[PDB]
Amino acid sequence: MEIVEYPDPILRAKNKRIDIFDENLKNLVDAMFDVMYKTDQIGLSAPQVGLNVQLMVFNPAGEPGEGKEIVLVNPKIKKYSDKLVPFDEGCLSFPGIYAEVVRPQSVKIDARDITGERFSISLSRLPARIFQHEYDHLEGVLFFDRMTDQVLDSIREELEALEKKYEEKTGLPSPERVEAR
Ligand SMILES: [Zn+2]
Ligand SMILES: [Zn+2]
Ligand SMILES: [Zn+2]
Ligand SMILES: [Zn+2]
Ligand SMILES: [Zn+2]
Ligand SMILES: [Zn+2]
Repeated sequence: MEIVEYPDPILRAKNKRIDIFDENLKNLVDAMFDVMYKTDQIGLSAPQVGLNVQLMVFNPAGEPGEGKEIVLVNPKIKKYSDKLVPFDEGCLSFPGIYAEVVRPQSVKIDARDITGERFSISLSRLPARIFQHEYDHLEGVLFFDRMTDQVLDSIREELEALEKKYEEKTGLPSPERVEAR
């Protein structure tokens, strides 16, 4: 298993809905969770680990045996709150890169469980924050897309280094460039 980093093209690709809720969705949830736990994370999307589909493992507690293990197959945020707030956000795709981002405080979500049953849920504080961050992933959106132009200008060299890293490691031109912004 591996975490895909920017600027890898799977992180921006279209993520396919899931339909076969079977032994293999489960296995995949399991292994996505353990990655989430191995990287001290509170949530983690399928594109991040190389697969381009509509899947999220989550636990608000962000900790082994604390909170609840929730899976969100095909999530869709049905409500974002008017109040929004700052936070020094980070991402497993941009290691070491942290900058400020504004996202709505609380969110209303629908999704399907590991059995494919349809539930709802609301969140606030850090869990709605980590949930929005992983939700953008499912949508080919990376958190700097959500940064003002001054905040982004602050991490610009750290992104170009990643870009450069992907070019060196794959022999291909970077699929996208933060200069484009
Ligand atoms: Zn591996
Ligand atoms: Zn396991
Ligand atoms: Zn922790
Ligand atoms: Zn993540
Ligand atoms: Zn991320
Ligand atoms: Zn440049």
